[PDB]
Amino acid sequence: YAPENLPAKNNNSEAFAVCHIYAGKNDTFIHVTDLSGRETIGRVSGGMKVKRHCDEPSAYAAMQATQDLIEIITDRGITAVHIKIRADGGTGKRVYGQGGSAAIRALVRGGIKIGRIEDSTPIPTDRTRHKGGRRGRRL
Amino acid sequence: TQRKNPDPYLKKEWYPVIAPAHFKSRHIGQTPVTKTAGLRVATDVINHRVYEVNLGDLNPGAEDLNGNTKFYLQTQLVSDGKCLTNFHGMDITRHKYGSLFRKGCDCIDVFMDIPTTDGYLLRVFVIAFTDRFRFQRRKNCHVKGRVIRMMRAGIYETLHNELGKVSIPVLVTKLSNFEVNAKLTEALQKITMCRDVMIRRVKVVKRPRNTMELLSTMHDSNQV
Amino acid sequence: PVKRRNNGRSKYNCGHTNIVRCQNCHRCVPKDKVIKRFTIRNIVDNTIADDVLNACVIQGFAIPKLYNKVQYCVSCSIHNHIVRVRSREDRKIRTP
RNA sequence: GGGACGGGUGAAACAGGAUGAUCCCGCCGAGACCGCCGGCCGCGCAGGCGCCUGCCAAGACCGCCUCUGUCAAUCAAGGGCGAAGGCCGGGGGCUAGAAGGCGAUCAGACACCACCGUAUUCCCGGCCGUAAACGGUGCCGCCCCGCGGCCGGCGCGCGCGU
Ligand SMILES: CC[C@H]1CN2CCc3cc(OC)c(OC)cc3[C@@H]2C[C@@H]1C[C@H]1NCCc2cc(OC)c(OC)cc21
Ligand SMILES: [Mg+2]
Ligand SMILES: [Mg+2]
Ligand SMILES: [Mg+2]
Ligand SMILES: [Mg+2]
Ligand SMILES: [Mg+2]
Ligand SMILES: [Zn+2]
Repeated sequence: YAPENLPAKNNNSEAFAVCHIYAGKNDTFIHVTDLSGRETIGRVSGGMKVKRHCDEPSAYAAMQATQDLIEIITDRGITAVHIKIRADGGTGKRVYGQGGSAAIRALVRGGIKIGRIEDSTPIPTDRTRHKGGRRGRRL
Repeated sequence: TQRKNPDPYLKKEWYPVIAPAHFKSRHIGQTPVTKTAGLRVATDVINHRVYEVNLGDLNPGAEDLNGNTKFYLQTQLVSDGKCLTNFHGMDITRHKYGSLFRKGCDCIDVFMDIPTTDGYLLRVFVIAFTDRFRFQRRKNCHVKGRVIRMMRAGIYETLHNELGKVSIPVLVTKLSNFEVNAKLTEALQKITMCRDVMIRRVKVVKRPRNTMELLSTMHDSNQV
Repeated sequence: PVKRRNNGRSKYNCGHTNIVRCQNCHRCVPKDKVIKRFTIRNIVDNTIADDVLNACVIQGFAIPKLYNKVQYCVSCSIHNHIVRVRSREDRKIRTP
């Protein structure tokens, strides 16, 4: 990469991006964007690193994906990131999966500085009807 | 059916992003963009972008007072290889909102439409909670209806009087400070107990098509 | 016969109450009969809170919390050990 | 923008993806809904009742040296209201979802689990008149151990606290 294809360097601060974590019950997504969300620097998923469907949201796959992503973004010239941790939401579980914490620790142990952290789960002030019926999943 | 493509980051270049003069740290950061080709022009594509910035990073210090407020800015004009922004809206964080709530208390939420002298029309949202008297025998802290209506009326009056009509820069300064919250509380505290009183967020509904004099006004230190 | 004086719910001075959905099976339950707990937890598990704080650049930053309310049905609370089947004399105890 | 999977499950397989999906952001459209506060709180004859603002009529309770003077209680016949589903005639069409279709599981599975989906669910006018319509306890009236909590109104006392 030519120097103009990387962020400029200045002593006042460092290169700051924001990472979006999707800690779902069936998959994990690790996504890096600019300060706005209109550009994308690196995107990895847990299903690229396992052969078993039931292991896609596992922590191990999340860590492997995170290491690959930090490699890419470091090559692209990013050093610090903000965090946006998110669950499925939308009249759903509203509880994080097991890959989120693994992703966070993988970022921390990859020599990446941390800024701010916040919940981004989409929650409503009103509810459309969810699936299952009034007797629920009976099994 | 898969194919490989060349790396798109070999034809990129970054721009800096700048904040208004109401704040100390005016370097938001940098944004990438693709070099102009055909009709695509970077100075046009990056024209309207929205950046969410925490108030504690715009004003270093006062972390315990500024860490739970975050407004976002929008670029209006690209010049000198750098992007200029103005106010677009304000909000608090989710954890603070969740922390505000407690069982046994009452919650009041109010919104009013507030126009400006510059042609912006804004909708604001105000939240309040009741508290416990110092020597209250009972555990619950609910109140009667007349008190509730007095509190709503006082909120409307205070909001009208302090924000009835004001320019964007003055409003931004007031929001950066917390004087509107202070007025809301001391007016309400005169009626009853007030656990918390603040502004949840500010939305912009309509603005004029051209804001050039306003942008030139917001982005210089001395005029304000 | 009758097992509980409350008939398994907290319904006083009313005829009907609004319904809720169990968060596990999505069963419809009356609001007065559903089991409710409030939890407060850290976004980052406490094992790596120190690591995150060390990596944090800001000064004096505090770890945000999660504030959620969990609502479960009778069958799911028992299966997940949220409540326990008690003795005839211990059914009257109301303290936690 | 970016480039290879994604969805879903106990585990899987049907539907989606180089015509660029999943993911990030911004705008647009339509129709439902009213969250955390929310409760041995409350209102209503019962059925039932929760966004902002405004309008209309109503109701029980307390306080009173205001008025009338038995005007009352309960009830065949008769009249009115009455969850959800359902029906007729008009509107609307987003979620879910009887019927139907399809993938799994099983000896079989036309069921439970997964996915798609019509009537219905929403509004107006009108029928039907049923529910574990339950406090499984009819309405009016008198006496009655002790302790405690909450809601509304009124009065007493003081060192003035809801
Ligand atoms: C309703 C679908 C049934 C289909 N199968 C048969 C094979 C099987 C094997 C399992 O071993 C790993 C298994 O573990 C969860 C589940 C199944 C399902 C069982 C399903 C029957 C269903 N009702 C009876 C008991 C039961 C217990 C269950 O354990 C939680 C279960 O998982 C969702 C489903 C069922
Ligand atoms: Mg079961
Ligand atoms: Mg029995
Ligand atoms: Mg009932
Ligand atoms: Mg109906
Ligand atoms: Mg009966
Ligand atoms: Zn549940």
